[PDB]
Amino acid sequence: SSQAWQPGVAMPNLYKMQRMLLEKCDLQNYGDSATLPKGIMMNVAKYTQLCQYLNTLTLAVPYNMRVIHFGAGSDKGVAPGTAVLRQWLPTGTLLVDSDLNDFVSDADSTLIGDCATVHTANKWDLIISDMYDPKTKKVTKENDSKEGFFTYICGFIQQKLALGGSVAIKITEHSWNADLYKLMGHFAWWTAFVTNVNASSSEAFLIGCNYLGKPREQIDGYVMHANYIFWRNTNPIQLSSYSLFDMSKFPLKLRGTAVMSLKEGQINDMILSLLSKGRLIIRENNRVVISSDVLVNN
Amino acid sequence: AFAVDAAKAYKDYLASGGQPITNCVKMLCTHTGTGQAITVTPEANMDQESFGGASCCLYCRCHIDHPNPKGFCDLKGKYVQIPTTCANDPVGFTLKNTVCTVCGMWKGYGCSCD
Ligand SMILES: Nc1ncnc2c1ncn2[C@@H]1O[C@H](CSCC[C@H](N)C(=O)O)[C@@H](O)[C@H]1O
Ligand SMILES: [Zn+2]
Ligand SMILES: [Zn+2]
Repeated sequence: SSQAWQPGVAMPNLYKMQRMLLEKCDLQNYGDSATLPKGIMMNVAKYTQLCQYLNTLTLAVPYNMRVIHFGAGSDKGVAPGTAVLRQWLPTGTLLVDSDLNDFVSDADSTLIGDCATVHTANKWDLIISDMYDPKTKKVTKENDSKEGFFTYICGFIQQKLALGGSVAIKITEHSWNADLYKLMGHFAWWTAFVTNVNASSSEAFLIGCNYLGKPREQIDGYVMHANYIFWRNTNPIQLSSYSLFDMSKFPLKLRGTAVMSLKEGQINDMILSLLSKGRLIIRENNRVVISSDVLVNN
Repeated sequence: AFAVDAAKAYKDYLASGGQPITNCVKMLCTHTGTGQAITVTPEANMDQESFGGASCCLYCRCHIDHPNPKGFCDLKGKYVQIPTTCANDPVGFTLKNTVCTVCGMWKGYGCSCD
């Protein structure tokens, strides 16, 4: 009813609890479009509605944060999503970005190549990704789980994310993976979110809140993608740009959260309760250093 | 003793009637801000628009050296304000005007000292 005055729509809890089989996707809209304000690009409006929904959850925010961003270049030679992320975060925060082809940018430091040649020495408080390949969509053969750049992402999280941190990662009907749905059961809460300015497509963002380092429930990833296609096929959504006109409350609030270092045998039920409500981070606090690998035969 | 001078090949290309540079990046904001020229967050008023800094610099966009014993860019990593009746060529506006070192406004379009 009043859905057209929000920034978007999230998946309800009773659809997550069923046992369905997989089918083809077919939407009632498709070839409709929204009306944008004078002179504004489509990817500036999409990143503004995602940051307005994250302001309603329980994230941790310390003195001297650290953030990293994959898939950030474009076919024009510049970077629009990196300029919206630096307007939202507090002054003093450090930020790094990357892609497979060359481009120009506003971040503190930048690297060029395939994602499997990248290495770092320290740990991070938040991670964002928009990578995609268009040769995946074909309606003439069967629809199976995919590998490629999804195999690198599952390993980076288990080795270099701090206890207490968060993530957000993009998918579609034919671009998806079954162990990534199984790792959402190692956080305290999870969902899937759709923006009101691109609602005639099958795109969404997969989100995890406050990390614990071991399993809390068990999930089968082939059955949970088929429950997500059933929801979209029986509930249609109306297109809108109302929320881009009121910006008086946009910036993220400074909480001052505390930081400690601890060894694997000191974690008791008092500690585990503090991580679940957004009030503690665990890692070391030294300097930051990075690099990239090069092959010689020329 | 030879070196190239590209600030003046653009000025002569426009005077014969060429098309200005495109795809500079514009932002959403309240339009009740301060009015000054270069800042750490957006500050436009009722007569202005605001843009991201790297996409409006001539040396960054052509892939060449910055004119300074120690290459230093004045714009990368910040935000810049432009008057609404000149917003079809933002690269040309910044190459021609100068800032006041006392109040922070553009000379000709805001400063009221002398
Ligand atoms: N293996 C890989 N390594 C790195 N980048 C990759 C990749 N596979 C795909 N990509 C990149 O994923 C990107 C998808 S389009 C990105 C649009 C951009 N975020 C904007 O703000 O407008 C492309 O630029 C593509 O080069
Ligand atoms: Zn420059
Ligand atoms: Zn003055």
